[PDB]
Amino acid sequence: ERIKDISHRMSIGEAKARRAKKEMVEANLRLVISIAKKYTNRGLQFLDLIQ
DNA sequence: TTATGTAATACGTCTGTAACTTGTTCTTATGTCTGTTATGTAGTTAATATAATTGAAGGATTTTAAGA
Repeated sequence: ERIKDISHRMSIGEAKARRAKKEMVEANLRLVISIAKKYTNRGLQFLDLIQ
């Protein structure tokens, strides 16, 4: 019982944290493309820079 | 006739050359270990900033799939 409860608490905490981080990065995607706009035509394509 | 003594001659042979072989001894080239320096990798930085990009151009015909 104890290990099951610990596992459930771990899982819910990690899921919450992952969801929050995913929301944050999905927000800042635009800042990514903005900054990566400035380093094109240097041997790497635009989308590699974005990634 | 026959002993004798010189002489040609053929065969051993003693010694001088040379081949086969090893000791060993010295020299050198190489492989390896170790110490030091340069190279290669990696992590971090906290005013704020939040949908590219650059061209490119008078083509003339066929055949074959999608759309209706």
